[PDB]
Amino acid sequence: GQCGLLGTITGPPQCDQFLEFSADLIIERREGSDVCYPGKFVNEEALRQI
Amino acid sequence: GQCGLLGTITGPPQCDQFLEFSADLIIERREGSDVCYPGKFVNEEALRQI
Amino acid sequence: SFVPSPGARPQVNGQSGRIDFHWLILNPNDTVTFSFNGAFIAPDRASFLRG
Amino acid sequence: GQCGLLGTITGPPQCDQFLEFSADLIIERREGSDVCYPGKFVNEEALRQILRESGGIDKETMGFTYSGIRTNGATSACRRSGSSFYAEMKWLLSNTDNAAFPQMTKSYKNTRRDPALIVWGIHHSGSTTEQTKLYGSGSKLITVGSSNYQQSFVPSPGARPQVNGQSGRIDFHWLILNPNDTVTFSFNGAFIAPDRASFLRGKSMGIQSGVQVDANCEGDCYHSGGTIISNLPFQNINSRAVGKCPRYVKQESLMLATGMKNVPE
Amino acid sequence: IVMTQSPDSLAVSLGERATINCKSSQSVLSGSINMNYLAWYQQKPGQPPKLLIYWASTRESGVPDRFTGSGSGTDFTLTVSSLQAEDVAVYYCQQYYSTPLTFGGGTKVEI
Amino acid sequence: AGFIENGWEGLIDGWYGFRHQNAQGEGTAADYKSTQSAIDQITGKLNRLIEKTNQQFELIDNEFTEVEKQIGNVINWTRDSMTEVWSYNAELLVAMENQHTIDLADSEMNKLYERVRRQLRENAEEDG
Amino acid sequence: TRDSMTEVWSYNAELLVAMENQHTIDLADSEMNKLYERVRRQLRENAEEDG
Amino acid sequence: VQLVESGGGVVQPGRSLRLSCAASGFSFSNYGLHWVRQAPGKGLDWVAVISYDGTNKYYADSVKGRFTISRDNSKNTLHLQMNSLRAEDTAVYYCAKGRGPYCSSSICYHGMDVWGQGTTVTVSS
Ligand SMILES: *[C@@H]1O[C@H](CO)[C@@H](O)[C@H](O)[C@H]1NC(C)=O
Ligand SMILES: *[C@@H]1O[C@H](CO)[C@@H](O)[C@H](O)[C@H]1NC(C)=O
Ligand SMILES: *[C@@H]1O[C@H](CO)[C@@H](O)[C@H](O)[C@H]1NC(C)=O
Repeated sequence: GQCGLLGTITGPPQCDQFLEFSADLIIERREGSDVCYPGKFVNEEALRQI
Repeated sequence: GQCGLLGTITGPPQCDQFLEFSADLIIERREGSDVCYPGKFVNEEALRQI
Repeated sequence: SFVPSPGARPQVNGQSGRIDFHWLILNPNDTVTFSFNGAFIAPDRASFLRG
Repeated sequence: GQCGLLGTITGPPQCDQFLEFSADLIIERREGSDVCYPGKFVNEEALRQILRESGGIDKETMGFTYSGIRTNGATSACRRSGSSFYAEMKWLLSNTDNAAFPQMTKSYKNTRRDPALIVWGIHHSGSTTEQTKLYGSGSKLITVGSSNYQQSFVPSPGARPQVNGQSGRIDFHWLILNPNDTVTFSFNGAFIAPDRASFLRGKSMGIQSGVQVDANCEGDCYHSGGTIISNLPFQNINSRAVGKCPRYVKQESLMLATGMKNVPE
Repeated sequence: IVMTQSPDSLAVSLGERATINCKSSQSVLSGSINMNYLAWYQQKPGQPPKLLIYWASTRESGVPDRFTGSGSGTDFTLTVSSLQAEDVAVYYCQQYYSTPLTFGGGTKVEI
Repeated sequence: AGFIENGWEGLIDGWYGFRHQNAQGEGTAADYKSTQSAIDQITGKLNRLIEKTNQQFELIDNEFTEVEKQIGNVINWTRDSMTEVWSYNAELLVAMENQHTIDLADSEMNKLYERVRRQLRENAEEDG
Repeated sequence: TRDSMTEVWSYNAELLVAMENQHTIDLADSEMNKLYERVRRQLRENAEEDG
Repeated sequence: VQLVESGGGVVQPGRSLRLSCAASGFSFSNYGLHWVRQAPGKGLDWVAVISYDGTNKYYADSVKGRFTISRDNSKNTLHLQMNSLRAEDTAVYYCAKGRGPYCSSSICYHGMDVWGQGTTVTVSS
């Protein structure tokens, strides 16, 4: 939903629910943001594919 | 010609004529240099493909 | 971000120092801030795609 | 064997016997280590793929003369009988102890008709105190300039895990010089300078296997499981077979009918 | 092991195909490195002999491309494409695959 | 091979043959021309199929030290897509050449059958 | 990637050419057979085949 | 890079002489060192090989058990001790280093990249 895939690693407020989830199907959304404080992950797609 | 595709942005003396152009087909040559003052481009092929 | 690094280089085109051009793509309604203390080749004109 | 492909350029003790080899087939092993002193190769796979198609490597002296500054690097890790260092690299330490490192500027011109391969190193000590002991105080900054390579960098001392008995790490940067292009290393400390430039010999094809070498086949492609000798168009052994041979398929076996559709009585 | 040489000094003029042959009693090429251990040296009169080529095929930086070394298991050749006033010397083939280091008998060149 | 109840098991040397059941007795013989043509066609198909490729691929991924995850996953996905298309092409080729060899055997049988009926105008007729 | 695509396109092209040449030869043979059979169907017993 | 030499001269046969080769401009403790001779008008002849650490020493068959070769990496010098000389030792001696970083490859007795200027010794009879 409003949570991003990388956010589950780091934990913005929108990624509180899915902080240490477990599923065989991970669904990302365009409204999902990865950070609360502004920033960017280096080597972003490698971490996303991991 | 003796201008380069990436030289169209910065504008060396060889790339003044095609500084800001419009075409449905762009043609580059081996003799086309991209810089007058020496130096490289980071993400060179990405900028060239853009 | 990045720091200029002076040093000796071979004479390419009759010049020693090298200028590396970095680039980015701006989305609409977005701004870029250049905060430079020195050694900057500033962009006088921005380039825009046509088609 | 115990030598790595990149180690043939830097020269750890395991890579002594294959420092200046020449072959049309290069075989790497999992136990092969690229480094004696702990470190890493930046843009590693590009250099590995370049060395795979080298046809062997020749070494040419650089003529880099250092006067008044000690150069005999020695480590407790990169060792045979005493403390020493790599083969084709010279560690540029200080004179005797904590002292200023002169702003050296060494230029090497590639006068050969083939593009040279140049590997140099950057030392990050286990602490700032160790860096000052080895090279001196001050923010060291090393520039490497060429007509195609102009990247520079700054060494970053700091604590690291104890890997291979040493704390510091030497990043192994590399470039390729065109013929009658020249390179300039301007370093003011914390440098592992190249001693012998590496030159490509021809065409090879590097594999990464784990089985012992034989000389009994007109083999075409090889992989970690061995050699795929077959005139068949498809194979189902390994999907990463390097060489000119059958192609990988997902089927266990495909049975191509040569005879007629028989019906029994 | 012994490093026998070609016949003696040849009265070859400038710019000719200068061929020097070295014959081996054993095989200096090893199956591990496949680099064919052999060195060639030229010696000026009154000056120490500086190496020309190494591993019988790896040309040095201080010598021109005219000196080409063709190596094999037993037979070895230097071909000099053009001869100048600076190419007159006496030539030696040294093996270093196995002790002892046996130098060649010497092949002086005459312009 | 359609109208025949069952193929003969006592025929070894050739592929297509003849049974006698005449007044002299019972005998089995083997035709030579039709089986030679069939074996020549099928062996030519094998020769144009059994061929090691000329293109010489290179090592793109490292088995021991894993490459960067983005470009490594790109290499893995490209190799998986090429493996899938090569497996599909292999199944397609095997299926269609097995069908063509079966149809070629049927057509060689048919050609021999029609040439035998053409040899004997009204002296003999088929039974089915 | 380009070498693999070139190899698979070359294999697909030679497979294409081989099977459509086979189908063209078989189509010519089938048209010949259809003409022969339609002539023999027009000619009940007034004419007979020769081989 | 170059190597300087000293100790050449006229010595009676069977006597003792000291031959030293000092080096500069490079890492002495790394490269392997070779001693060779050149007879006047004859071909080159190898004498001895020392490794980087000096543990492995190789000698020619004609001087085996007669000479010894020593190096000291601290003083940046290479010694060749002379014992029980004879007549055909009248030759100029070169202390050319071996072309090998720290005794690499399957050999330790490498070639000879650069050579010393040479000192000539001649016995008197
Ligand atoms: C960009 O800003 C202008 C003026 O503030 C506004 O009219 C326009 O809707 C904005 N567009 C987007 C995509 O936010
Ligand atoms: C560099 O030098 C070589 C020989 O000295 C020459 O052949 C070559 O043309 C030179 N480079 C250029 C760009 O001219
Ligand atoms: C890519 O595929 C190979 C085998 O084909 C496999 O061993 C490797 O783990 C794969 N890489 C990734 C990142 O999954």
